[PDB]
Amino acid sequence: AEFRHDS
Amino acid sequence: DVLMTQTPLSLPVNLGEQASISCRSSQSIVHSNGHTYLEWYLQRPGQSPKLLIYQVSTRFSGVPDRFSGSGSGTDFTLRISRVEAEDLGVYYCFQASLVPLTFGAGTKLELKRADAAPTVSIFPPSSEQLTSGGASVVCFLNNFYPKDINVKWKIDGSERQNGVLNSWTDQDSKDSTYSMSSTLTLTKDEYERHNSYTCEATHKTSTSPIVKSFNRNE
Amino acid sequence: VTLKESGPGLLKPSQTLSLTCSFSGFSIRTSKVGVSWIRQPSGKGLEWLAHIYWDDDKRYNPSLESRLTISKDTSRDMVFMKITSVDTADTATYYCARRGFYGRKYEVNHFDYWGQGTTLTVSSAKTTAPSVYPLAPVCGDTTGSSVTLGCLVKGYFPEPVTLTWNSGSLSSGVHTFPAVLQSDLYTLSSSVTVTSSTWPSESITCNVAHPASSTKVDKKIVPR
Repeated sequence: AEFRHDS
Repeated sequence: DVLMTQTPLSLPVNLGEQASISCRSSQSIVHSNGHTYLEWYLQRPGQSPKLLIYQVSTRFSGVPDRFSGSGSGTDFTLRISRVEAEDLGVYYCFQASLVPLTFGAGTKLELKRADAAPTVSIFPPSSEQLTSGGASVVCFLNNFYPKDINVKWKIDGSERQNGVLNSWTDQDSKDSTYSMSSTLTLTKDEYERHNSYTCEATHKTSTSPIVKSFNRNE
Repeated sequence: VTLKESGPGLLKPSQTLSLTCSFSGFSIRTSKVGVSWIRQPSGKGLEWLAHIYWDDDKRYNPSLESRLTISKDTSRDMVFMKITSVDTADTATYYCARRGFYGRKYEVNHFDYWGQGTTLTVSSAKTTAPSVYPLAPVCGDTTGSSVTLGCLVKGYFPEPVTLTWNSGSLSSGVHTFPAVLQSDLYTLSSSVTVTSSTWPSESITCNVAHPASSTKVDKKIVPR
């Protein structure tokens, strides 16, 4: 499961 | 989960030489957003970890240009062009693309020196401890290099794996050696059942076992 | 920008750890930085535990997740961690790390600031004074040009102790080893190496202070 990264 | 495998785990260097640390992830750490979240952190002795490199190859502000990060996908390298005293410590690669975020085991960048044989000394239980009902036998292995060493306790010729407490010093700041203490703790009654006590070490400085012994009755 | 971790220092097994990270020099609210907790168990490397985003979304390391709760109070500029049912293996330094970025590149984030950490030791022991034992060689091992003596400081809690040789006058040739926690108590040892002409003809004494139990013990190293 990917770590969340905001943009 | 993503295993981060660093090679080597110990890297002795002379100040002024180049250094190279490899990091392999067990799967690709390219994130779906397009970035590869591979970071390098340095923890100097007795200090907090600090960021060196992010996104594989970008140096964090304040980090000298002798540091360089490279690689792609799963295959990453940290290079130091000319190692300085402030660079010594433990280096961790880290991926923040997949959960759990994971560190490598750490690579200790340490000062190289000539091999040195341990001075080994063994100690029977003190009278005072015996009167209290316990029996600790202590072995010191002092001022050796490199750090890799195997220490075995044998009681009447049989290896004793349990009841042991080991401690190691950090590389000495002046002479760059290591030292070790090993304590095997028995009951008084067990100690009084047995005769010969041996501390046996394997180290690259000797082609044969390094042995110190005593007999309880001597 | 500063980060400051606080924690209880010592816990008994089965208790809940409550950690706080307090931020200065910027605003959690305005910056929208994420924050993680990372720990370093005794004699191990770093392990990531948990992360909280600006909107209170959370992520955890599955290895420990069932025991972990991360939370924050933006109005106090604080992030928190709870770890239930602590045991010996939770003995570690706990770091708060900010997942910063250079504005406004939210996607280029990384752990730019770490605190000093807060150390935790987990043990069932109450304050316990050490037993201090002199380590003299067997007679055969005192025939050479030098002699190594030692001192065993066994079964105390909590850290620290201070060990010196001849009230601090003997410093060369000493190796004092880091304490190790085992069966809920610490053990420490120290060796000192001197010339055969020095001992036993002159006195050598291990001095040990354990402030938590208000104890100070001098143990002369006497030949067997």
